[PDB]
Amino acid sequence: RVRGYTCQFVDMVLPNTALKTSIQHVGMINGRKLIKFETRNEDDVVVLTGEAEIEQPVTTFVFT
Amino acid sequence: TLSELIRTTLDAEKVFTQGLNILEWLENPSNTPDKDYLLSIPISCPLIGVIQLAHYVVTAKLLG
Repeated sequence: RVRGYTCQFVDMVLPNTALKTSIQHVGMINGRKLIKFETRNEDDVVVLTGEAEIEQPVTTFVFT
Repeated sequence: TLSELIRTTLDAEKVFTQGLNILEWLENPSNTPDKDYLLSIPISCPLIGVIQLAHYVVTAKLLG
């Protein structure tokens, strides 16, 4: 289902760090979901942003 | 002996990503791995055995 994944690198990441990634469904493009994510460390500093184009599940429209 | 068993066994180091230096994990709590990966079975099973053996020790030693 995942069709297109990009990833912006803001700041660097040490070993043994606790990353806090928030995931948001923000939009559509002709039946593909726009995921926008944002990853922070312990110090609440922006580390990762990016976009993800994800397919709808296999769909059948049936008209009454 | 487990650090030994990592290199002794063909493909252990990739299963054991975050090592097994349990000395540093206890003596300095900041270096400790996550609570999601410790519960994974290849690293959980033997460490739970260790705890049982440990309880046997602290029994036997205080009795003399």
